[PDB]
Amino acid sequence: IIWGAYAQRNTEDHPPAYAPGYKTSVLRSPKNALISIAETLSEVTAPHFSADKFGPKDNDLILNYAKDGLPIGERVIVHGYVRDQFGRPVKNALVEVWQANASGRYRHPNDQYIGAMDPNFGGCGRMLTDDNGYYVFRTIKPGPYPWRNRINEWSPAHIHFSLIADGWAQRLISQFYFEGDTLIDSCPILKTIPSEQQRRALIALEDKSNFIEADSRCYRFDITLRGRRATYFENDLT
Amino acid sequence: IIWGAYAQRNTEDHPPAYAPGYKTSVLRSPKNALISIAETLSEVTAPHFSADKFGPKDNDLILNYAKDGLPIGERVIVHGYVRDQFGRPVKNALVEVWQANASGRYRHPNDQYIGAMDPNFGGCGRMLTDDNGYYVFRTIKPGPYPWRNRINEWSPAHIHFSLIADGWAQRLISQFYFEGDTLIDSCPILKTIPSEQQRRALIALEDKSNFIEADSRCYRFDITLRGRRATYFENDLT
Amino acid sequence: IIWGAYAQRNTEDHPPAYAPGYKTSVLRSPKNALISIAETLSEVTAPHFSADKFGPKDNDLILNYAKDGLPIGERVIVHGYVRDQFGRPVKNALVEVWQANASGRYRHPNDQYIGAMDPNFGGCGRMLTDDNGYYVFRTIKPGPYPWRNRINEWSPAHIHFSLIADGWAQRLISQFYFEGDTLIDSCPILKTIPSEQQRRALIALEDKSNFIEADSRCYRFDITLRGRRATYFENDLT
Amino acid sequence: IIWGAYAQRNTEDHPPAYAPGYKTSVLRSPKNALISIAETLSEVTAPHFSADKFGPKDNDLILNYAKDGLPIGERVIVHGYVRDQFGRPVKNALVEVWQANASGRYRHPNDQYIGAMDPNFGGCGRMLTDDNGYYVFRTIKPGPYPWRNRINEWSPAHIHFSLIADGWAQRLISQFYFEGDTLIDSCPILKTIPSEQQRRALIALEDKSNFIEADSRCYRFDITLRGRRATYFENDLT
Amino acid sequence: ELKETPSQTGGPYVHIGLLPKQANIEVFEHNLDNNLVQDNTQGQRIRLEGQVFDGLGLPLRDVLIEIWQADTNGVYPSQADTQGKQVDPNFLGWGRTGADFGTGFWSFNTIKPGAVPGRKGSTQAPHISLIIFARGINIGLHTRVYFDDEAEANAKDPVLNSIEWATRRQTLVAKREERDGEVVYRFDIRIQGENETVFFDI
Amino acid sequence: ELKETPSQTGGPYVHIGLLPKQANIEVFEHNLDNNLVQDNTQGQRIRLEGQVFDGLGLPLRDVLIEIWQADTNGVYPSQADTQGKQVDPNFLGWGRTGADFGTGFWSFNTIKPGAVPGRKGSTQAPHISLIIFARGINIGLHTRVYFDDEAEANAKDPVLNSIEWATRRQTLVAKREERDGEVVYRFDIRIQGENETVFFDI
Amino acid sequence: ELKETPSQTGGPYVHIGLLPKQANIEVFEHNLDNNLVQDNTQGQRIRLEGQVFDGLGLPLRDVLIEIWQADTNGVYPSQADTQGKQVDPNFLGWGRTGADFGTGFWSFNTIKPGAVPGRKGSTQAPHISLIIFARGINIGLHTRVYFDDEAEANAKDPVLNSIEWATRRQTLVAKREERDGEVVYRFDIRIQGENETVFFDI
Amino acid sequence: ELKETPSQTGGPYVHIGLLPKQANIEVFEHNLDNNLVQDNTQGQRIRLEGQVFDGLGLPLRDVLIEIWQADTNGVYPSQADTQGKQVDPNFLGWGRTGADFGTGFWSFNTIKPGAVPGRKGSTQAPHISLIIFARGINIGLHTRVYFDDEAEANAKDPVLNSIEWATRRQTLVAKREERDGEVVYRFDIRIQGENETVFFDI
Ligand SMILES: O=[N+]([O-])c1ccc(O)c(O)c1
Ligand SMILES: O=[N+]([O-])c1ccc(O)c(O)c1
Ligand SMILES: O=[N+]([O-])c1ccc(O)c(O)c1
Ligand SMILES: O=[N+]([O-])c1ccc(O)c(O)c1
Ligand SMILES: [Fe+3]
Ligand SMILES: [Fe+3]
Ligand SMILES: [Fe+3]
Ligand SMILES: [Fe+3]
Repeated sequence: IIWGAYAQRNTEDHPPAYAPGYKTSVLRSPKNALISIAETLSEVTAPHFSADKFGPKDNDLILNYAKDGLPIGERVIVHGYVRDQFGRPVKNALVEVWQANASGRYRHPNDQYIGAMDPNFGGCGRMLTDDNGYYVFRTIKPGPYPWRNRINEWSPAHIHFSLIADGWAQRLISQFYFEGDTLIDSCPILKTIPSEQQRRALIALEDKSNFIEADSRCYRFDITLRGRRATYFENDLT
Repeated sequence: IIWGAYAQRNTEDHPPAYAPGYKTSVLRSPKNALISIAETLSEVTAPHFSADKFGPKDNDLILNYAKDGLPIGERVIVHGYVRDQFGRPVKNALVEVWQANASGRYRHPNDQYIGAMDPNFGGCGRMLTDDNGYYVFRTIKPGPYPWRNRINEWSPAHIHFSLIADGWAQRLISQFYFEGDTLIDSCPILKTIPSEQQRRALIALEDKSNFIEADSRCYRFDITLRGRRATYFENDLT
Repeated sequence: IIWGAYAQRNTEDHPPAYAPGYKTSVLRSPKNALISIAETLSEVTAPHFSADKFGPKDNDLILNYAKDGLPIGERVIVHGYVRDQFGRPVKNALVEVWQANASGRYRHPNDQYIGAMDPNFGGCGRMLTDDNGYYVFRTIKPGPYPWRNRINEWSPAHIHFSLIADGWAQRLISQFYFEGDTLIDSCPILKTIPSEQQRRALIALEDKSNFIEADSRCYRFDITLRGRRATYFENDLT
Repeated sequence: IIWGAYAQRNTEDHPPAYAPGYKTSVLRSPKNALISIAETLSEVTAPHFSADKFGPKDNDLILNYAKDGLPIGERVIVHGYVRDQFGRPVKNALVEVWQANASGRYRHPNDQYIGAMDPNFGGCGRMLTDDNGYYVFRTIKPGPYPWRNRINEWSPAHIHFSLIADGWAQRLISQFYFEGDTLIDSCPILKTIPSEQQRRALIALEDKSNFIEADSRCYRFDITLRGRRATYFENDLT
Repeated sequence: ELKETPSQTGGPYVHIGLLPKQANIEVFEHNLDNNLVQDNTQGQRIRLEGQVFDGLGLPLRDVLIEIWQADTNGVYPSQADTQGKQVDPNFLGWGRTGADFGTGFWSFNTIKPGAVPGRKGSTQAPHISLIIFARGINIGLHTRVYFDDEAEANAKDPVLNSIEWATRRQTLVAKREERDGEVVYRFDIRIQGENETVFFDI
Repeated sequence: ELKETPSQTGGPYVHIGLLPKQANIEVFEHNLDNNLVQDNTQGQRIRLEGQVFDGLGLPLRDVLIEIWQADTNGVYPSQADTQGKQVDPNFLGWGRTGADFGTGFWSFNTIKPGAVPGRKGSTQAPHISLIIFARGINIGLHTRVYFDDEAEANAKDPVLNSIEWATRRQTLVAKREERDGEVVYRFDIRIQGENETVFFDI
Repeated sequence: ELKETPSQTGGPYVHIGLLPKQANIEVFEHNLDNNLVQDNTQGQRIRLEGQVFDGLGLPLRDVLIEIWQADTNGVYPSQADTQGKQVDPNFLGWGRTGADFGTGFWSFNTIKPGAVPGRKGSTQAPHISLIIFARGINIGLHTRVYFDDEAEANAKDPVLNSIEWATRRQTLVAKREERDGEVVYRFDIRIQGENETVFFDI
Repeated sequence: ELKETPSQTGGPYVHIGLLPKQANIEVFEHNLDNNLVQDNTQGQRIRLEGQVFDGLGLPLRDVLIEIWQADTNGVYPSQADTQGKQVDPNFLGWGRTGADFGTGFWSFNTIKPGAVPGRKGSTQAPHISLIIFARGINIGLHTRVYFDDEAEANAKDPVLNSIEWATRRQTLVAKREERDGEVVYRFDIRIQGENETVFFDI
């Protein structure tokens, strides 16, 4: 198999850069249209990270920052699969996540919300997907975060995530929500996504058969990245 | 009958000037709104072209550029009627058309697509509508054209057309497509039109009873221009 | 696994031999019913062809007959999978295809249609499916072909295909069409198939994510052959 | 306007020749398919009849055979328009009609039904359509006719008609029925027509606004013949 | 667009409307018939006759036949004829007849037509267009009658040459005979079975 | 009632159909062009030229322009003109041109039009109606060209006076120059940005 | 479960894809043909020939035929053959040919196959499996060719004995002839009518 | 087929997950950073620095930047690189940094990349691929950094030559400076407004 370029990003499946309901995008969006280019080696390659550098608790947000006791909040496991758009597993991709604590408070110098800080919770983790594209991490369910877009804006509980996989063209940052959160229907950031089915693609589902008795609940969340086409005739990449 | 002004153009029935999905419109659209004016003789008059100047093959794209043989491709006749919005026939209007060849290749210095050029095909024609508003031309069905808007953009097979009729206010350029082409649902140029029923107005229909056995298929396509109102009281045009 | 016979051909899923709307079948169809037999080694074996004998351009109808330039017409890739009725891949099967050029003209001594011949196009190709049952070829999209059944009969654009696979009982010849072609609803040959869902099984689908920018479109078309049952008790084949 | 050939007859809109439910067609239908030909002057010409030869009562079946009094039965006027498939009027076409009397008895040496003969009724008439394609005749509504197909077969009330118009290709004989007759759903002759909408095309409609008080009812029945295509490029007819 | 009105059989009593004199109905002063020769008609007079047989080889005794043809110079007496030639003024070009109720024999008195232009500059061999209507026949059957003494023109005829089964071409050729100095062409039609007559969709 | 057919951009290859000679296609004997002056045309000859700029201030090198205007006495060569005056018989009143592919410059050879009646007894200042088509432009853009040496008539022009932002009126006034005894009017069009040219919905 | 892809006729131009040399297309270096005998092939050489006739008794001049058979010892050159015997290594077992466009004659050069095991311990008589494709034929027609000099094995053949109308068995037996020391088996196929060839659903 | 997961902004606290040390979170032993130069890394060392400005001309003080580049010989340290050359073994090719919360300044310590093959036999000019994430940015913005001392290679670069508005090409060229014998390339990014930086859909 000789690989050709990644399939074109479907711009209709993503938010536009300029989205007035999300106020900070007004001054931070280009006025010119993006210039599309044909891909070269630059766009189809990406770095490789080795699991050797990762610590044992890097995917355990319940314990990786714990000092005198356990963080306060709902114990939950999140797992799923990362695949490309043609359904192939994405192997050894770097997944990084970050979130607020159970109060909806972020451990960040610029967050001043009164929701309480939890001395035993940090809010960041990372992992590499395995050969089946599977990933799993454990954490505390974050609380919803109030912020100033309109003055009483509240985002639904969410976990931010970033992926670095096989091609630079696949580079992606997004966030997922938890099934049933009523705030999902009002969030101006989620509403930058044009279509209803894509907004639904960011909702992690309750996975009841994977709950651990008297311990933790579990949510299922799969991620889809762009995929490369195979070449059978001319190979113009190079 | 004393004619008054043309009815106002319904802006909701046409694409907006600024349409970000069609990238080149971003820098080529006015930022100010159009200034509407009341019509004068300038807007309700238009030139007159005489059929005497037209060659015998001007409406025959199969033969008008043929040198050593016939062009390669699907033989098709396109006909229909040009009427104004009140249903009156538009008589002796100038219709000019242009299109790509059967490969989706245009005979133009700036087209570099690899689809092959056809030495026996030019791709342009013209005709005047008759007293019933009827027009007819014959051509080769064009192939779809790939272009760079997003990198893998493909337009459906189409024939571009221009009309110069009775009033300068009626001046119009557009393009029609062929019934059933799957690319119609994805074209970002066709999608600048806001409404579904107007997008459908650009689709030429298969006209099976007008096919010519062992020769050519046939498509039916009618065009509607703005129409003038009759005046029965004051005539302020002058 | 000990293989038994192929499952019986479902006669209701295929056209009948006598089909009066397709006139030439009237004198070329048996009047007696087919005699069904129980299978023997004769029916479950088939020849083997080696890829070694195939040329590099045998599956490239764009280049395999090209002399002074490229053929005129729409560049398209067609690919898909050949499977048996139990969903198993059909490996190393011989697929042969033939079609008209972009004018709907066949390179055959008996075709006299006026649609133009293309000196750089032949119209035949072949390939062997791989171990996953996958096949891929590139060609020019054929134009619809007018013929004499009723005098103004027109067949939709199509590519004829033949398969020789693992068992003689699987021997099959058919043709596929392209999604959206309006002529599909009128073809008397396609109408010999009794059911609507089987007529739909011959339509190749537009595969937009596999288009090659500024080069070729792509269609997906899968083929299903008869499949063998496994035996777990008596083996009467021999 | 230079006329080309008539549009092809749509065989799916007519009964097949072989129709076993109508028993006499079994030995009187060709076993070979019809051979379609391209039209010549022979097929597009037809004779011309002059109104001068027609008598004053030729379209009045109530009076044209009356000797000692008026025929017994329901006084009805039938009128309508004859048009071609493109909607153009068919001018000066010869329409001939024949039917049974009010008992369902035909004035024919071979009819032996016991329904009574009416000495003042003949059952035949003729007329030429005018320049708008309009025709009108007056008659007695016929009674349903029992006949031997299955032993208890009954045809709905009907009037047979024949047209000779502009081209020999248009030659047609058929029959129409009267709105509401319950026997229409059981007639094996009407059932040779494949589609429901075509069977409905033979039903004359009650035209209440054209009834003549204390005199006659009125039925509306339009007839559509094949139509010729116009030619704008080559004229191969000759 | 509209669909053509569907055809239906003429039935066994088609004589009432199209040949009333055969059904013994005297209602019209002028009756259409099978004699296409008027006193001043130009051309050689011929008689065309035969029978029509069903699938059991029996004659149809209720069949109605019409013919349409050009004059002696191959010009049709129709406004649709575009040759720009003058047609014989004493020639309708059409006639209608019914088979005899006892024998099934039918005939026409007409003249031998001249050759008519075919498509794209071709020339057709002399022929008469014929249509058959009857009980059991759902749609009138079209055929052509060519003449066995026009061997040379028949061999080059575009329509005959378009019948790919060559052995079937012979069913469209009538046989010339001379009965008392009268020229007769016998054309039997076989609707079904062996030697079935070619029928056209025109 | 019917809806007007929707507009679509002409695209980058509009020359094929409207200016084939610019696309190097010789297919017509008579080709529509940018020269409205015939040998016997009445009036003062002028040249109209300029460039069309996009939002980055760059010239459009694929734009197509047409103009429509009255003759020297302000009469349109159109049956719809109701003045009851005789129009110059050697004047089409319309022309078409394309910007040069390398520089973006366009021009027309025409004559200065006479004043045309406005609505309700008014008089319009001399002007040329112009329309622009090109890739990126979804609907042809209408504008007018007035002349800087007709200050007095411009000040009383009904259309210019109907633009409520007075500073924008100046974008419709072309500047007169004399190049070797030839009178030239320079009219640059700015589609977007500062000094954006007024466009009309007519 | 899936349904088998439906069959469609090969049409009159099937030569383009399956016998390009017959359509005058030289595109492949190696072309599949009707010669199953290689230099070292074992067995007695024979020629198989005949014509295929339609319902009017006329030969099909556009028919395409393929055969599939075992080697001289009754072993198929297929991985699906389970006899556990070594097959002739210089034998493909299959061939393809087309009838001549003018005469309708077809032929193959092959060898007489050995007897192949039948079901449940039976032995089949020597035979060749043949399939026919052509315009007018919606699904390839399967038949078998047996040899008239294998009377004894034919009488005990399970497939022939499964045809309940015994008179039809004879249509599957080809006739041996000797043309100049060459052994020829003539097998004519009759698609419809009297002596119609038995076709199998396999 | 599946649709790509939709993008969402990283938000103002993206440092927590991608640069925890900047958010004052010590949780990992090994932290990804902005230093791509290891002790044995080959090539000339350079520093890349600048700020990112919004539409009011103010620096973004919460932006996160990543770069991806080839080694000194133009080989990517990725299994997807098909050049068949050995890549520098002490080079990750990627780095990440955040703008300073007070000044908005960002920087990377890396090496100048070698030229990488372009499509169809072409050669691209040396460049670094860069992506920007931040509150207000819904989808990471891709751009490239070229070097002003590679004038000759830049003029022939396929990607730069594919930007049709030539004046915009200059926004992708960083300016070389020498600070104490250290080579520095200054690349300021302007998201919106005048001199807006070209962004690519890759
Ligand atoms: O404005 N903020 O600070 C926000 C708003 C929403 C978020 O999800 C977030 O992490 C930060
Ligand atoms: O970008 N182009 O070159 C294009 C795109 C679409 C068209 O229909 C066309 O004629 C040209
Ligand atoms: O009648 N022919 O020649 C035909 C009709 C349909 C076909 O698809 C074809 O390949 C040939
Ligand atoms: O069998 N017949 O005598 C019939 C049957 C139906 C009829 O409409 C008819 O006129 C005669
Ligand atoms: Fe957040
Ligand atoms: Fe186009
Ligand atoms: Fe075909
Ligand atoms: Fe009747």
